[PDB]
Amino acid sequence: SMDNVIGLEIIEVVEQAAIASARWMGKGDKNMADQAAVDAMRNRMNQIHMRGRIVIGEGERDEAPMLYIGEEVGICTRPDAAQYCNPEELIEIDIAVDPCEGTNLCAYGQPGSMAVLAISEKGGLFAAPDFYMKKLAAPPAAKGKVDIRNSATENLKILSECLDRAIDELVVVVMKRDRHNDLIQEIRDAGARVQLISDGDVSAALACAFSGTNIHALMGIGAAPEGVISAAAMRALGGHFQGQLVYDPAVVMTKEWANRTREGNLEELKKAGITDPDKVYEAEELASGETVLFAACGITPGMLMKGVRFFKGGARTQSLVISTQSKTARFVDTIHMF
Amino acid sequence: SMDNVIGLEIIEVVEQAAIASARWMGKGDKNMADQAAVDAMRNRMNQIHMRGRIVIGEGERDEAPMLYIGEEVGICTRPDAAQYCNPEELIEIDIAVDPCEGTNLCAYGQPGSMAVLAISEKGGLFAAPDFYMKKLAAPPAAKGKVDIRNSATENLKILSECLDRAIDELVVVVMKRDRHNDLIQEIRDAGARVQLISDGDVSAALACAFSGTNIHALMGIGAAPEGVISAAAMRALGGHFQGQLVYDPAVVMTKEWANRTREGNLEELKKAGITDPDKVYEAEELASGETVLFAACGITPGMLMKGVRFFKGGARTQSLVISTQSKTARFVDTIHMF
Amino acid sequence: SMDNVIGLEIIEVVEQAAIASARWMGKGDKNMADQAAVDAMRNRMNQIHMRGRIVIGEGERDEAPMLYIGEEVGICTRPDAAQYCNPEELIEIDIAVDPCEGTNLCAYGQPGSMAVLAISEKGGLFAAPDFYMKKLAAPPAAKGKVDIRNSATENLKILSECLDRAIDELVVVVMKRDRHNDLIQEIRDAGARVQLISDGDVSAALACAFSGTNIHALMGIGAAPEGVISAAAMRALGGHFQGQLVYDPAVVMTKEWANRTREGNLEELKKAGITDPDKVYEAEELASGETVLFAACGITPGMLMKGVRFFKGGARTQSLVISTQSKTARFVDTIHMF
Amino acid sequence: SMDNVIGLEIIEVVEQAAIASARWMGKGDKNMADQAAVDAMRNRMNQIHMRGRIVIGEGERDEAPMLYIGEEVGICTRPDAAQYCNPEELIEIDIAVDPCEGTNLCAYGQPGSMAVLAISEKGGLFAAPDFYMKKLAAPPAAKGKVDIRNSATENLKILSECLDRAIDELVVVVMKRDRHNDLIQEIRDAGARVQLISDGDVSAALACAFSGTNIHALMGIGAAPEGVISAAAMRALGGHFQGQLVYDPAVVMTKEWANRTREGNLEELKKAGITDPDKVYEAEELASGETVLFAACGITPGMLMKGVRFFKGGARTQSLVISTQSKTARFVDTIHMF
Ligand SMILES: O=P(O)(O)OC[C@@H]1O[C@](O)(CO)[C@@H](O)[C@H](O)[C@@H]1O
Ligand SMILES: O=P(O)(O)OC[C@@H]1O[C@](O)(CO)[C@@H](O)[C@H](O)[C@@H]1O
Ligand SMILES: O=P(O)(O)OC[C@@H]1O[C@](O)(CO)[C@@H](O)[C@H](O)[C@@H]1O
Ligand SMILES: O=P(O)(O)OC[C@@H]1O[C@](O)(CO)[C@@H](O)[C@H](O)[C@@H]1O
Ligand SMILES: [Mg+2]
Ligand SMILES: [Mg+2]
Ligand SMILES: [Mg+2]
Ligand SMILES: [Mg+2]
Ligand SMILES: [Mg+2]
Ligand SMILES: [Mg+2]
Ligand SMILES: [Mg+2]
Ligand SMILES: [Mg+2]
Ligand SMILES: [Mg+2]
Ligand SMILES: [Mg+2]
Ligand SMILES: [Mg+2]
Ligand SMILES: [Mg+2]
Repeated sequence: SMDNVIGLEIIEVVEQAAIASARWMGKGDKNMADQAAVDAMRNRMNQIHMRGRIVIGEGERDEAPMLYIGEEVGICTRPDAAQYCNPEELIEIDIAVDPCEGTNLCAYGQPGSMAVLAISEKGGLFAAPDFYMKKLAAPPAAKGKVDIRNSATENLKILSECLDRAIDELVVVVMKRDRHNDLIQEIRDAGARVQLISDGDVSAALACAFSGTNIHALMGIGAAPEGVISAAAMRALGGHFQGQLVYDPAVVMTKEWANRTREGNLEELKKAGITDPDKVYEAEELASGETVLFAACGITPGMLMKGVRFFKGGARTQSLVISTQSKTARFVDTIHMF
Repeated sequence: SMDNVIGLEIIEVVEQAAIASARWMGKGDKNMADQAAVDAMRNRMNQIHMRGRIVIGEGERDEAPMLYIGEEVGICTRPDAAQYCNPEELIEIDIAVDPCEGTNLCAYGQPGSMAVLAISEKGGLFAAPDFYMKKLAAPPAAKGKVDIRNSATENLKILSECLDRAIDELVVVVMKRDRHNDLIQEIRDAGARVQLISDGDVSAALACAFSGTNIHALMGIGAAPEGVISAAAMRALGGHFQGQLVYDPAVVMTKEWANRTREGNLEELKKAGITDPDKVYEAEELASGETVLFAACGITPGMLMKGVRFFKGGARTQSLVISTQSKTARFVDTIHMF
Repeated sequence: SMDNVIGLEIIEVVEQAAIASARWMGKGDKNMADQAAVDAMRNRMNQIHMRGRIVIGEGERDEAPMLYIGEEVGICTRPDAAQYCNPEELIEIDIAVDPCEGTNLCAYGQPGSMAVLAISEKGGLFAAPDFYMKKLAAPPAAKGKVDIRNSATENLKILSECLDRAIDELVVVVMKRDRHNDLIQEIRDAGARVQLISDGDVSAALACAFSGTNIHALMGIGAAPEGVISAAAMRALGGHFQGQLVYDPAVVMTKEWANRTREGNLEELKKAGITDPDKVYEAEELASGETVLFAACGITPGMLMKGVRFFKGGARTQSLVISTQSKTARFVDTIHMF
Repeated sequence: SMDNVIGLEIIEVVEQAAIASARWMGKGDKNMADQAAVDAMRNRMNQIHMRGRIVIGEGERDEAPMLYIGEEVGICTRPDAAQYCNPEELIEIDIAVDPCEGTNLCAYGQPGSMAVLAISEKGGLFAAPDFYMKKLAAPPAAKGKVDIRNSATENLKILSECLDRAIDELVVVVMKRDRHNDLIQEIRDAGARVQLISDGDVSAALACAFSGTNIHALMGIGAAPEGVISAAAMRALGGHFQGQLVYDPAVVMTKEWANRTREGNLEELKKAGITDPDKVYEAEELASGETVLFAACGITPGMLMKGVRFFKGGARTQSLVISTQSKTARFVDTIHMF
């Protein structure tokens, strides 16, 4: 089992990433917001005595200079780590990062943006390809009771019984996208409510795990790697999560896949060594390791954490850190003095 | 001076309006959200022993069946009120309402929606016409120091000195509209931040009055009647507010004014008995009465109040009620049992 | 049914009483703390259009110049009230007050002090004599399941099942008094915890009604009139409360009853028209009216409300107001400007 | 400079100590409450890779089996630490502990109890003898403006100007002890307020450093080692603290010093190598090292942190951790699952 110290240091990782990204809040520059976050997250991780590999991040080493897929992070990745690192610290771990989950939200001062990461031992986090993903997220009472393969209407009926709430008081977060017109209409027809977001379905899935938030499920199609980070959260909190890769451009209806074809995408999946493109992944398959760590820090306001607030001489952050190793859910409000 | 009891009853007015509107949260129906709110606000006001006239509301008596301009509300508007009402309760008062400020926000589960009203004695609230309005809102330290007639860049410079904050840490809420491209760019060029909202500039202006919110000013062009409600808030809290009517379709660039002309609009202003179309209105001119009451209750989450939350058997509301008569700012968290 | 307006005005009654009492916080003068509270509560009640009679208060008209038993309060107690008051406002109501519950706590800066009152229609609040009272208070899950006639050990066993908590994690508030040595020891022997208070068993009983407080029951012997105010709270919140008068000086062991005898006290009870001195009163017997109102405002910090905080130019209060008529539990945080 | 990791691990040290001590909350056993705390604090510290020496603790090695003065704590105190520890981790540091500050408060369910520690590099924390100590604590605005050598009346006058508050709204915490009759009376005579506590003057001094608490100074005579822990807090937060040893039994008036004499105590001070018994120690002299760490976790409720709350399957803690090395003040709310 990995070093317990890591579950503490990641507090500072998401804090520093959030602070740096928040420096570009409402500046209208999604690139600078991402770059500051990515830079601050990496540098803080590279001060941890850990032996880490990025398995979800900014993109392939070609497509992304920093926190690329397969990048080594932590002091103990160094060739002579045996001089600086305990056996414990030498344990290999996989890391999924999203330094600024919802860069558009941070750029235009929109709620829902977070610095987020997940950690497990090697092989313990699914290395999702850069694909879309059908997601179903729901609270702990609903775990294994709802199912991604059910209709939205059936899932709401089940969720209603699980949470002991009328169906017309269930709140489903759905991403505002042309791909979701039918889904959205269905939820309405069922009698439930639809909370539309422009970006940031990770803070959405995470809200499902907590009572107090007025969020009871996430439905629809999001980005796959972000799905894995959400799954890691749910596994740690005992909430429901399932994901299924989406590869057909006719389903997702975006400009990103305007010059993509279903078959071309299928072959890309084969190249990734994915043999079952239609597979439904349980939370325990997406985050499958012995130990799961999850950390988040608010950039703009969300339902669980406030955004970063600056003041003369400093900043104030709110963070959520979850460890299956220490069995703790830890809310952290930090005043940073500059 | 009006009955002190009114400053208490309006707690229940905005609560009931918010609850009713929240029943349509995320239902995708901006009409039902408005109608429930309007209906619940009016009925709760009609149980108050007050002699009220609506001066800002849903529209003219022709254009709006409920809470129309000039509608009488309160038990003491009845012809035989002298049998039911104290002299005190017989005092004539003017009321500005927005039962669901940001109906689109409530319909699609977006932050920033509130049930809101303002009250003063007769003649004490400007009866704004259904026009656009250039608005400048800012915290109490900035009152009378910034000015609507200044450039955004000069106003930020001044605001910087007032709040003792670097300019690059000032947050200006601006409505996302084509009319604001130049304004938005200017604020960026100045070095400050722009928080874009899709609707709801009343909760924006109100956030300016409170430290803790990360909102330091509102700039740009909004709707005039909503401006008056915001001015009433600021006058009560001692925050800055100024408004100036906008009448030229080339400036506002909307489909609502696509078949409108500058001159046609100017003549409409004359018909309203407005002789100076270019007048800058101080907060004290928009809300000019001896006594000002202001009440708000969150429908969806904002920076000051949570949205309405429903649970098995009830709902929970958060409200803000301000009285220059009792000199109180009153935050109210209510659990309603059904 | 009484005027709904009263359930709003009492917010201001407990606020004003608390503020006035808080002016003597930590001044070491339990008399001034009481007198300011009593004075401020009465004056604010005398501005309500209600027809009230004090049935629990500072003492008999001889023993207490202000808020004495049988004193008339409210504008509609006046002989010519028919000129000022609606039929509704003319309804007769009984009021129980404790303007400063725990004057010693306020005098020495101790937690647990509150301004508190309860209202019902005439005959609806038991007019307890100035006697001690065995009390059992417990949360809603425990209502009618525990019983004052059971041993503390049996009641803890039952409470354990009701709240789904180990017995060694139940917290019983008990007053630190020689009369409770055996009771206290019993609770320990049972395995549970004892939270000792020096004064103020009303805020204790009220804490039992709320999850979040770490208080799960009140046991032991307190003052009877304060018991009735607590019962009114519980009936409104659906929590458990029972009371039984204690009249035997050998049981209570105080200096107040050093020159009292069991038989002399029994005869005093007869004079009050109490025929069953050993009667166990249900919550519904102590507060038996159709409508129950309950209001509290913190003077020093408690588990539900902060104490009054003063600042340059004003004060900040926190209040709890409960109405079976509007079916609302209402937490109120007020900033008062002077 | 010491390992930054230590400023994170101490979060868990005070949490574990608090949880263990809270298991005896309201059990009436000040010994078990202390022993659980002491045991849990030591064991959690002995899992940190640090090279620590206890300089303030349970007592001398003879008088106290656990966390005694001079005890080595941390993995890097081991003779072969060079095999397990970085140079950084091998740095010598001094630690002051109070695993349960106010054991009486925890035993009887009283507010004000905390698990607390302070850390600096070797020589950086004054090794106070087991003596009483005159203390003056006050907020940052008052730092170096008030003075322990002034009368309480002069200090209040100065504090009044510093905080911009009327003197009659200043709150001085003073310990309820016969030794303080004259002090207490003086503060009243000055016009200010006295908040009496039975134990726990560390949480009192710490409250002075924060606005929001209604505590503006600590005055009077407390225990010396606890004074040093408080000084460490103030130095980190920039609040005022001064201490002066009290050695004369006629001044302190306790049973602990009933068979002590002034001269006997003076000679004890000489044996400790203290040459100036009348010395006034600045905060920077009591906590004089380059780096200061301070950690606290609530056991029973205080003004900054809630006490430990238990629930079916776990506990919830609130902690405050301050580091001059990371320049952070960090509030931590942790849900522990068992
Ligand atoms: O290609 P589109 O239509 O934008 O959808 C991808 C979106 O990217 C985010 O919103 C942000 O990275 C992310 O939170 C979601 O996973 C979402 O699906
Ligand atoms: O005509 P558009 O371009 O929509 O602008 C009017 C908008 O209406 C609201 O957003 C909502 O009623 C309101 O909060 C604002 O005043 C705003 O200006
Ligand atoms: O006669 P004692 O031994 O003091 O007991 C009476 C006490 O009075 C209060 O503590 C305060 O009025 C009150 O909250 C309680 O009812 C308590 O019993
Ligand atoms: O000898 P007494 O009269 O008890 O005074 C010592 C007290 O011990 C504590 O209250 C608790 O350890 C501690 O918080 C204080 O320092 C206090 O002075
Ligand atoms: Mg990216
Ligand atoms: Mg991403
Ligand atoms: Mg996108
Ligand atoms: Mg409308
Ligand atoms: Mg409107
Ligand atoms: Mg519009
Ligand atoms: Mg009394
Ligand atoms: Mg009393
Ligand atoms: Mg007494
Ligand atoms: Mg000890
Ligand atoms: Mg101690
Ligand atoms: Mg002692």
